Amino acid sequence: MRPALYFCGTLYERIVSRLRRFGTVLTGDRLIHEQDLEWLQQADVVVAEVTQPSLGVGYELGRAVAFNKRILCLFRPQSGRVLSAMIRGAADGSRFQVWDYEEGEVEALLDRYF
Amino acid sequence: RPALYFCGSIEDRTLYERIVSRLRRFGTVLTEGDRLIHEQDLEWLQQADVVVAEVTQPSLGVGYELGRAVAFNKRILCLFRPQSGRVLSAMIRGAADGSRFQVWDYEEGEVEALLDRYFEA
Ligand SMILES: CC(C)(C)C(=O)N1CCN(C(=O)C2=CN/C(=C3\C=CC(Cl)=CC3)N2)CC1
Ligand SMILES: CC(C)(C)C(=O)N1CCN(C(=O)C2=CN/C(=C3\C=CC(Cl)=CC3)N2)CC1
Repeated sequence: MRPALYFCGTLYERIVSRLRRFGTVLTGDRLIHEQDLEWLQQADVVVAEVTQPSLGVGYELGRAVAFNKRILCLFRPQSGRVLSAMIRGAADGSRFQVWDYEEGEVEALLDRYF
Repeated sequence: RPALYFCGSIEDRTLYERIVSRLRRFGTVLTEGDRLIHEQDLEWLQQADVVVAEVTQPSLGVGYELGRAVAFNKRILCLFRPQSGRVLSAMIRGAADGSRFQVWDYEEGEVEALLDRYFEA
């Protein structure tokens, strides 16, 4: 099966270029929300870069958990930030995973996950 | 007693205290290692009758809570300050339907009158 992939967040372009080798990458304010929710529902795996705080990214992860999607969150500790306890605490190590990473290992990590 | 859930990114504290003081007049405010925090948060979110979120500061936690609340069909009120100089995320602004999910723009001074107006309907 070729998974439908959803990505949210030049580092993003490196991530999406690697994601493209495993499946199709799907990615008025009300129109944006409705289009976003249609893609989230079609996706087989939801990939989120969670290093920068975002209400949009968090909202997408919450809607994705309720649809029981496979989720992968990517966080850079070298950013100097401490990841939200709600994102870090949502991980179960299987369907919802939170991976700490360094800029240079983007491609090897995505290869290892898929 | 109606159960109210309040969230906001964590100066901001004193504005949050004014919000929670006003919320307390309409019901019990549930929100007054990391896995334990998440599980406790999800138990409160499920018990809530209305979810109140201050969405002026970007937060992954607040956004995650709103997303889980929408999937539970909760009545939701988001409070945003345009005078902060920020542009509210199109996902939060776009999630509003004007009834079950509402996004209200406000100025610091109208906190109490706005919460009175929402809970008097
Ligand atoms: C390289 C690309 C793929 C362009 C990238 O950097 N992305 C990261 C930022 N990003 C998002 O976080 C995101 C999630 N949903 C949406 C939209 C939903 C609906 C509509 Cl109409 C527009 C956008 N955006 C888009 C993908
Ligand atoms: C004055 C108070 C009420 C203290 C305030 O400023 N608050 C606003 C910020 N805030 C939150 O965004 C929030 C949502 N859920 C939680 C927790 C969930 C689980 C556990 Cl174990 C602890 C907290 N926190 C806490 C409440």
